[PDB]
Amino acid sequence: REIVHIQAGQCGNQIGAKFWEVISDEHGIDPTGSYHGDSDLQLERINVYYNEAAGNKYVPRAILVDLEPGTMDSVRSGPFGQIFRPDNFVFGQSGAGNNWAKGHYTEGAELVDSVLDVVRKESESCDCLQGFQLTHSLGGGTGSGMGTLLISKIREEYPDRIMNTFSVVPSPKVSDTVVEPYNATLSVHQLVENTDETYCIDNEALYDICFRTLKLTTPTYGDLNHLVSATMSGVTTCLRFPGQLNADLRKLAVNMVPFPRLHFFMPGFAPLTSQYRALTVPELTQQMFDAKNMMAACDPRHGRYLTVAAVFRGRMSMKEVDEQMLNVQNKNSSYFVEWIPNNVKTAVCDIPPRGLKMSATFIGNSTAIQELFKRISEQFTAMFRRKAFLHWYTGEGMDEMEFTEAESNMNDLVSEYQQYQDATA
Amino acid sequence: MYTFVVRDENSSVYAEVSRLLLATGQWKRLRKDNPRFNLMLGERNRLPFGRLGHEPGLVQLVNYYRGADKLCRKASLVKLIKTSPELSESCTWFPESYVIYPTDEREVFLAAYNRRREGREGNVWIAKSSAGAKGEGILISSEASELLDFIDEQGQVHVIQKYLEKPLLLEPGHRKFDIRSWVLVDHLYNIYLYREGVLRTSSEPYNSANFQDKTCHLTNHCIQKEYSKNYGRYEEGNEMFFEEFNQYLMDALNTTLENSILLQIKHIIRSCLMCIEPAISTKHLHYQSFQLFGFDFMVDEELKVWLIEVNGAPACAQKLYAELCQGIVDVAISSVFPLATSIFIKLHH
Amino acid sequence: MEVIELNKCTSGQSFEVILKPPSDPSLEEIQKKLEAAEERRKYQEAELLKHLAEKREHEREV
Amino acid sequence: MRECISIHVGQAGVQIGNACWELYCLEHGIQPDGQMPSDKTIGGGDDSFNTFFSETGAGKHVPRAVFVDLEPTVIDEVRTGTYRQLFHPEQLITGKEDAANNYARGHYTIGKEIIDLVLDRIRKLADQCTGLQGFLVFHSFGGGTGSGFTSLLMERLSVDYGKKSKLEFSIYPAPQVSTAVVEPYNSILTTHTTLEHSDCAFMVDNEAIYDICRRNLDIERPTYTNLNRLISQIVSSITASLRFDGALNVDLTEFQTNLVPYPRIHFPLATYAPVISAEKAYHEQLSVAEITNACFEPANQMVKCDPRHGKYMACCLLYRGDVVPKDVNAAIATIKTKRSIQFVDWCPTGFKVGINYQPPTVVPGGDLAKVQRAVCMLSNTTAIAEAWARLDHKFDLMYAKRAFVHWYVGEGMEEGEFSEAREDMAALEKDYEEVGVD
Ligand SMILES: Nc1nc2c(ncn2[C@@H]2O[C@H](COP(=O)(O)OP(=O)(O)OP(=O)(O)O)[C@@H](O)[C@H]2O)c(=O)[nH]1
Ligand SMILES: Nc1ncnc2c1ncn2[C@@H]1O[C@H](COP(=O)(O)OP(=O)(O)CP(=O)(O)O)[C@@H](O)[C@H]1O
Ligand SMILES: Nc1nc2c(ncn2[C@@H]2O[C@H](COP(=O)(O)OP(=O)(O)O)[C@@H](O)[C@H]2O)c(=O)[nH]1
Ligand SMILES: COc1cccc(-c2cc(NCc3ccc4[nH]ccc4c3)nc(N)n2)c1
Ligand SMILES: [Ca+2]
Ligand SMILES: [Ca+2]
Ligand SMILES: [Ca+2]
Ligand SMILES: [Ca+2]
Ligand SMILES: [Mg+2]
Ligand SMILES: [Mg+2]
Ligand SMILES: [Mg+2]
Repeated sequence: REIVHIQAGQCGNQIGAKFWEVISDEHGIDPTGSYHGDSDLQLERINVYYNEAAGNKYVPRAILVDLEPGTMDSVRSGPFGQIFRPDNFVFGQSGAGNNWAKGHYTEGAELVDSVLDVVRKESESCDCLQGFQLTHSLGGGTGSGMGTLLISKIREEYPDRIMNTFSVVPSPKVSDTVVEPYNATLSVHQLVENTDETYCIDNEALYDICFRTLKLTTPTYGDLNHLVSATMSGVTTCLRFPGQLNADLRKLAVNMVPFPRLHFFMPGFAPLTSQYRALTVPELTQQMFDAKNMMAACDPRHGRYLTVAAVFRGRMSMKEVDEQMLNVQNKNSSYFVEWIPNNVKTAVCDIPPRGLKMSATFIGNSTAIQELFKRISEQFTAMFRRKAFLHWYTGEGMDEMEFTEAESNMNDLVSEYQQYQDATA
Repeated sequence: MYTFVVRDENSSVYAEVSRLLLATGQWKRLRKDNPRFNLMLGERNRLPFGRLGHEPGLVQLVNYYRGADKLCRKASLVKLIKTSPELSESCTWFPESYVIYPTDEREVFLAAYNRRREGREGNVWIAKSSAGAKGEGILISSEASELLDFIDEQGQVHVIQKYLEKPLLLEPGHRKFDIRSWVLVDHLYNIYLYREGVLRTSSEPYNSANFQDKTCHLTNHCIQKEYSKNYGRYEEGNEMFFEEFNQYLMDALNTTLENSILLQIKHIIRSCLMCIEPAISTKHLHYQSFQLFGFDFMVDEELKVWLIEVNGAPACAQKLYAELCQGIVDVAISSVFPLATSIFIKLHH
Repeated sequence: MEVIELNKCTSGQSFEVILKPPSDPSLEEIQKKLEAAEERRKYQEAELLKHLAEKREHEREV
Repeated sequence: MRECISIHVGQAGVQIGNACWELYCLEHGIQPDGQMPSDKTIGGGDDSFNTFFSETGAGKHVPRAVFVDLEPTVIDEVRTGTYRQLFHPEQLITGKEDAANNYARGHYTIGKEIIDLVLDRIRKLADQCTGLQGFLVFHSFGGGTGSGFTSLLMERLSVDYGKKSKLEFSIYPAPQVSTAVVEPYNSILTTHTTLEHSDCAFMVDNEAIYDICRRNLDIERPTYTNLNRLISQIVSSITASLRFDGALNVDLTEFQTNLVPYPRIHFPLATYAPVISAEKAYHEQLSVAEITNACFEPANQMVKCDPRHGKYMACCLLYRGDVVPKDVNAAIATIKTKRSIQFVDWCPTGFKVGINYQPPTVVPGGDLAKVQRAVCMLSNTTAIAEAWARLDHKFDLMYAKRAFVHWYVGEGMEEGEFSEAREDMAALEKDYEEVGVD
């Protein structure tokens, strides 16, 4: 059960690099690819994300994609730059200019075949491919436009494999350009059809967390990516380390996705870091269900949970987590749908993340994620009703009905979340 | 904090209990079918006992005893008394009764009816059923044949208990009555008798030769409030409390309510409930039960107490809801779910 | 309370005590329905690949 | 003599099989290498224990078992665990990717690809049997393999082995240890398709085993290893009649005759006592009357339910250890006068009893204490239907919204099978009420 990782664009490759830095440290792999760890539990599932190369060297099963070489050159020079397989760097020269059309139709189409070639070589070397994960942003052009193009191409060649994504949603408080709502709306319509799980990482929340909670006056993209890498590590701990949980991507999707289109999750993490005081199990459970620890700028009390999964890391009383986990149920029992019995899952991993005795990762399938899509839809319509900045896209061959269609599909997605939010037994 | 659910909206007693629970600041209500509850105030028919006690980390309590129906339906009560060695056919406080289907006792009922006919003994019999509300489907006659045809006139079961022709009549009025007692059985099966009972009194003068009257003989609060003109003369709503009935007994008969009647009451209550204790007890069960019962008694002119029926879903008197409902929460609910004198007489056993 | 049919050996005994007396589908239509479910999977996959084919066409119309 | 073949399907079946065959070897004095010093019949024999073990010319005693899972990690632990030598490779069959807790994926998509292989490996053992009796199938209700593939296998065994008996040991889903939310769907789907193909099924609710481990063994947080060793003891007591000398339940046919008057209502309730912790250095040894009385305390049942509010159709008492008939009858007499035990009017009010003088065996270093006498009661009571009702209600809650149904339809199943199976359960629940209530 191997996973193939893909990171596309500026945002996708930076959060992807941090990810490989974090889990590489947890598995005991050094920047050169040599193992110098203390426990054999680190290696029992190293194959899930790493290939074993000549010389007992471990190489991430990762593909790096971008339409301009800038960020990828930085990655090759970064701390863990030399660990990636050099032939897995696939880049163009021009770029996408924060244009979904360039990444999806013109500039990205020129490069997509070359990317799929590397996918095949990685998949052919898989004993039993389990699925794919993609890291990318939805506000730019390469990760947004070409990223969804890659997903459509992968579902063509591997139609029976799981396709999941860690997608960074744009926010005006952290914005590079104004056409970000356009690109996001066009990308989400693709994710509704061609992904099994999409973790909605909202830059609005990451900023509010760095500023309000962590008290960071001037947050940088590096500060936000520290939160993202920690969460992705927590989400993947159920596959990367050997508990008595037989977790496969498809089995996890079956347990979390009651309806095919409603597969957009709210990530969460606790404690929030950037101290030494030991955190208590009651504190971990109370923080991980708090809105201030959510990676999507949505209020869970404004919607209802379809399914929930809590992952605890460290050595703690498995009895005490159950008591506190069962306790929190009552404090928000109204916010859990009663027509999916026992819809809250709990997993425990004995291995803690770096420099934390105990941590908790939160994955929620809540109808309150609808708030995020409304926000993007509003920003979209504010411009589209005046056809502002459309020339950037029509110049690349797109028609205006493609914008209208994408708009309607997201409003449909919003309405679908609303019917189940009001549904009762 | 604790959680509960209401599944019987037409319950007067537990509507006050749920109301008093919310005012505590430590109890939260949910919709009818939310399964993560600590307490169920369940429905009256087809309560899903099979779905209780299977929720991890939740102690679940319910306000009904599975199997208690065997004591609260007239036909099953007769069966219980006649076949239970603890009660036996030689039972001194239950009127001679027979269950008659339209297993059956149609012929044995007439065997004792003529043994009294020949001996000139009083042969008044009464027919009853638990399906007829508002005092519908009752008959008191001295000829047996003219009632069996009426029993078969309908397609459900009826019982034939004795008509107590010599009741105790209150004065002034020369009128009839029955006694209602409320008993609470908690999860530990402690038997608590509410200290306050009530006399549900008839306002028409008892008449032996004329059973044609629909009201001269039946004292339930309803049949006297919309079928009689004398509702409320001697006491409010044909309801007299213990302090007065006790004073009347001291003055009129030179005895007390405790000595003459209540000892017999306490004996019947514990006798009936201890009979079915091993069949309904929830001591070592994955869920626990409590239930408040309404025992209806009746006193004859020799001051002997007779049991007529047991109601499993009883209403309370307007003038004791506040005190009684508070006692339930104290003993039945807070005993299992603790928070931050006594009105009950504990019947030991 | 009557004991009956008491058999016993070196390993143990067995008996019965009484307290009161009383008062398929064939192979082909299994292997056919497996095949009927397989063809339904193939139709769903063809519809997907057709839907994607429509998208490939529009991609290069742009 | 007549052989029995055990089939272990999925994680639950495989891991429970591990505990059962581990215990069998201890009870029969068989070592992990397959050698049996006490067996003087070299290379063969028709002893009672040979119903579960074949013999090789080299003196090896090989379980007549097949392990089958759609992914290999669990059976890989068998191929590398203490009992590597006991089995030979052809008995252990593994796929590449599992059913992802999807009944449809296990029954249709993947089941087609391995069903022929499994039946072939099973026939290779059957050809070694002189008078095969039937099969004992271990599986879970909740797993995609344990539910979907097991049902498919049961159908094919009825066609290839029409006149041969089939018994189930089924794990009923419990949220306290279950890491899945669609298990109600799989449970209903597999029970519907398998009901007419199973002669007698002993279902074990993980909830019951979980609380028993917490209450009586004081294990704060039990694991599957704790649960399985306890389950193995119940399985061992139930199958001991087939493995040792005796007169009661020595043929698979006797289970249906003694415990099942109607074919559809063939889910007997198992109750076991005493469960005593190994940590307690010494426990006051319980008498025949105490453990027999314990058989009527619902806290000792494999399924949480109240027999007092149902009716019995049959009851067997299987003692192991220091027991004599007189002490059994004494306990039964008092118990009748203290317990609510009403039989249906069309069946006798009696107990079929069997005693093995060898006391229960426990794994060295395990959590169970060694006892002088123990008993397992098998009773076919309508009260077990409470479990069907519990399961059916959860099914109705999700299916009203069609939640997760797309996962099954995507694998080639039709929505009609959901309602078709649910209606079958509705009839079963109604059958239990007819027989059980006035
Ligand atoms: N009692 C008990 N139940 C188990 C055990 N192992 C798994 N289960 C149950 O099986 C169900 C989960 O499905 P699995 O048995 O793991 O399914 P599988 O055979 O591994 O194949 P999959 O369908 O892919 O999961 C849960 O409801 C578990 O409670 C076990 O060792 N003991
Ligand atoms: N043995 C008896 N002799 C004379 N009258 C009797 C009697 N038993 C009952 N009654 C009459 O029946 C009345 C009460 O009837 P009962 O309470 O059984 O009606 P019911 O069953 O509809 C209400 P519940 O269901 O709460 O008991 C009394 O007022 C009394 O007059
Ligand atoms: N968290 C995070 N978000 C980023 C980063 N860089 C860009 N983004 C987001 O992505 C959007 C810009 O898209 P861009 O990264 O240029 O897409 P690209 O052209 O495919 O590389 C902005 O709205 C940002 O919110 C980063 O380093 N970290
Ligand atoms: C994006 O790629 C990945 C990669 C790795 C993991 C995941 C992931 C993790 C997860 N959390 C743990 C969990 C949740 C519910 C469970 N139920 C039974 C066991 C169990 C375990 N949940 C989901 N859906 N995916 C996604
Ligand atoms: Ca070009
Ligand atoms: Ca090519
Ligand atoms: Ca031998
Ligand atoms: Ca058959
Ligand atoms: Mg950029
Ligand atoms: Mg009544
Ligand atoms: Mg499995």
